[PDB]
Amino acid sequence: ESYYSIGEVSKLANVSIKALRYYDKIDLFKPAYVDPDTSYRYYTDSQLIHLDLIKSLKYIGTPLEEMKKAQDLEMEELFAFYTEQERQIREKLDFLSALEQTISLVKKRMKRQMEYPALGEVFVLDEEEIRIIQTEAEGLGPENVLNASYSKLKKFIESADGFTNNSYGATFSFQPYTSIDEMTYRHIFTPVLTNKQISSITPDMEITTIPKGRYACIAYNFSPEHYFLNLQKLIKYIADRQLTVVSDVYELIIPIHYSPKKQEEYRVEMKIRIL
Amino acid sequence: ESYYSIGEVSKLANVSIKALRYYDKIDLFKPAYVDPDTSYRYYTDSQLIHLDLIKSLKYIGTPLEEMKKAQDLEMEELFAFYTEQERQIREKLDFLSALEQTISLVKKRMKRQMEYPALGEVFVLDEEEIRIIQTEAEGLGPENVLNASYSKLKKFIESADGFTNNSYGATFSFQPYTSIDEMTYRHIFTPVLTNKQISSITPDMEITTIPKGRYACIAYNFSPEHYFLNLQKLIKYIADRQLTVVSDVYELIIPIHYSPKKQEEYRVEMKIRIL
DNA sequence: GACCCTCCCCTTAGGGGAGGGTC
DNA sequence: GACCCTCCCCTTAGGGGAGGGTC
Ligand SMILES: CC(=O)OCC[N+](C)(C)C
Ligand SMILES: CC(=O)OCC[N+](C)(C)C
Repeated sequence: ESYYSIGEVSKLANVSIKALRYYDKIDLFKPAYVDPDTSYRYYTDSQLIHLDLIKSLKYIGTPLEEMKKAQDLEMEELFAFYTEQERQIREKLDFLSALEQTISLVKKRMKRQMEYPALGEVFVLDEEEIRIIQTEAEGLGPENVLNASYSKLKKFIESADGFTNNSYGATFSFQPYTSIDEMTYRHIFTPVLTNKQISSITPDMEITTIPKGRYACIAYNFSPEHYFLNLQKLIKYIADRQLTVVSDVYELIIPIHYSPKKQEEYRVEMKIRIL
Repeated sequence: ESYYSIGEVSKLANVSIKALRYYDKIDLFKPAYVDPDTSYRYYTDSQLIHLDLIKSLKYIGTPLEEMKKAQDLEMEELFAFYTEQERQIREKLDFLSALEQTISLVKKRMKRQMEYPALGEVFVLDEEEIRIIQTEAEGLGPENVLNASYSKLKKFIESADGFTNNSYGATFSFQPYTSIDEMTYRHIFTPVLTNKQISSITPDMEITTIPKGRYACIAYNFSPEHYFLNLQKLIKYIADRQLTVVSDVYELIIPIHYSPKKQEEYRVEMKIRIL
């Protein structure tokens, strides 16, 4: 007996003719006979048994050369191979569900931002804690901070989270500033999203957090005239209420879009904790 | 401002020069300036912000054209995109953990086989239940059964499990046969491995099982002289003990290897239930 | 007519060269 | 010397043709 044409076989095993032809090319699964005159491929019924494995292995996802060597193994030998495949699967799963969580949180963070009570206005609210990696900003003012200034931070973040946080942060001493050049950042930082142990972290990186507590905040969209005014707004709010400050000012800058085809726009949030 | 060479940027963002050049080719991320004389690529510090997304999206796994259109979205628009990515992740996870289970079981099944008390000898043992898909074998004897005879079964199996079961089964009426040609199969079947609802199953397929209970069994490696003798061995074992049979004889044939480079060998197991 | 053939271009996201300027 | 350039071949597992026999 009983001989199948490539088509017959295709229908039979549910494998594309192109597939079979290919698996012939790579000598993974060759027809039992090839008519020398017409180059036609013809297969034996007993032969189909091999596709059982080729197909299974394909479903798992093992690459073809891999199959080519796996098909040699005797049952004992193979069992092992299968346990290997298992661990690889669990690796993926671990990675994927990590990825599931981070996103959920990226969305949670991204949402609080799209639902902020109002812009250019100062609001006081109960905040949740936010872990971050920070580093001394060596006499670095909002005047000359660079993206390049964040690179090492972004490295450790990238390794741990895998997912470069949109957010850029810096903090400074809450003072009755009168102009931007009096301002200098104390540390700069990037919120961390993950609990994977950071690998091989250097000692110039403090892992620390923006504690939970009451924050006087303000959020707006960036425009230079506006930046210092909003600051002033905050200092005023606090001054009027007599409220007592207990942290630096936290500044967070997050893009609204990443289109290089449109004018770049950013969101800014200054937070500060009170009693 | 402050201008970076492709190298500077590479080091800075941890992205390969080849990557950047490519992302330039596809107009996903182009340098701010290209020296017309030396075709050198040069980038602005403010520009790096875009790789934040490109890199994140890459980690998730979204394809490049995809990114190209995602980078246009404003925050609201994007949030949605992220929820999309989420569901896709959960799809994968579901699939993967299904795959995790099936393998564990493929291994469990494969193991009982490598640890069978002895060959060509009849053993009586307490068996666990085994679900299967079967179908009337229309006057089909062990004499002329084909692999092609199993194709539809293998289809439904493939769809549900995704993983073509190694095992081939057939059953027949327990009789004091005297020769192979008196033997005809009643049904033929393939063990099922999964609980995914079988899709659109036809009515000529019975989903049914090999019940748990006590089985007189025998297992050996295929050789024609041996096949009928082993059968006879079984009939004798039962005859001597007077034991009372309550099912067909179940025959299972499973290859020991799938190498086309070696002589094909199979394992056979005849089981039968008693009281 | 329906089924098979070989050979060619096609996709992804670059890596690793070789061959040649340019900092 | 170290850094950048363009252009070319390379990988995976085939799918979708066009152009031509052959069942
Ligand atoms: C995003 C950007 O414009 O630069 C990052 C510095 N920061 C935090 C002052 C805004
Ligand atoms: C695997 C093989 O030789 O054919 C399948 C039929 N059966 C069950 C009689 C062996």
